[PDB]
Amino acid sequence: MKRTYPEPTPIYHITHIDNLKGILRMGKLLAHNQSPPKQRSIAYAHIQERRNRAKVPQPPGGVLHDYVPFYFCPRSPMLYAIYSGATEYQGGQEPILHLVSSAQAVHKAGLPFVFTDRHGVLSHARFFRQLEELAQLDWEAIQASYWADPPELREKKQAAFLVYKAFPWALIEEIAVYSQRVGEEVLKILKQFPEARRPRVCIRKDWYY
DNA sequence: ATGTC
Ligand SMILES: NC(=O)c1cccnc1
Repeated sequence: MKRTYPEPTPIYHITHIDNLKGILRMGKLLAHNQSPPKQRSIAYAHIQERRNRAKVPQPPGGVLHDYVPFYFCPRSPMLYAIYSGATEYQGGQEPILHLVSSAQAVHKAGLPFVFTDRHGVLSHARFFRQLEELAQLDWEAIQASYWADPPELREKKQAAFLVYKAFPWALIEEIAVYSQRVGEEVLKILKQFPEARRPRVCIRKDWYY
């Protein structure tokens, strides 16, 4: 019998540790089109250019770059490309944070969101607004440790949770890290912003390659 | 195993 979604339903945003000061200084993740003060890009430029022009067909509309992106799993295919040094970024996985929240927290906060059933740049991706439609996602695919094939599993592992324009730091519940050295550095950065929520910092080597 | 398509 096919797996269901946990409730609350965790959502994950990966970013380089060099960006955490900018996230705390703004008090939020900003969408790409909101010009976040990022220090370190870990993206593929050629797929960023697709996101730059990919329409979001549910309200509040706009394009994929108008939304702060999350996945429904850690240990993403994106993180594999970073781990293997396939990106322009050559620093590897160790300085990449997993920022964790939930779908339900976003809804309760009244923030506009959409989600997809597969990688959002695919022309056949379905888009949803109602958390009951989390039943449309493939939770086997989302949880799969081996995702390279078959193709439908590879697409559906990359179902995305999309928050319009900005995501408030106070909705982050956990920062997951690869190593003790990165966890310590995360805590030093948080202590420079004493008015900000300090989520638990957890070493989760099984969220990495 | 997996170099986001
Ligand atoms: N940076 C990310 O975690 C992310 C999540 C979903 C899609 N693209 C990027």
